[PDB]
Amino acid sequence: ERLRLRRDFLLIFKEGKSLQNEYFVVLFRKNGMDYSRLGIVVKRKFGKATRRNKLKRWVREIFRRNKGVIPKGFDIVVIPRKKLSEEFERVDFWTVREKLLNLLKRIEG
Repeated sequence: ERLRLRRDFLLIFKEGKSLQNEYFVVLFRKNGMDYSRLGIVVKRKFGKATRRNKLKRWVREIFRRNKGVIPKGFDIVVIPRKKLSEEFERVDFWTVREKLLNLLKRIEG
């Protein structure tokens, strides 16, 4: 998952596909590899280091533990949505996991 966002975010956004739910947008494109790579784009307005780092930790953990079931061969960008910033402190880890995994497991084909 060393996805280098500064170069590849534009390309994924323009050429990839997207899925979303109330908490996340996930953008994805085929990478031509036998593994997927993750990047996380957290808007500055989501908060200071503690808050943004908490979200990024959760996201990294969910991807790492679930790599074996997430489809292979995609570059994936996870973007938290306004509603997740609104609600963060009231959403527990298992809900974040559920909501993220439902999009990740639908990346096709």
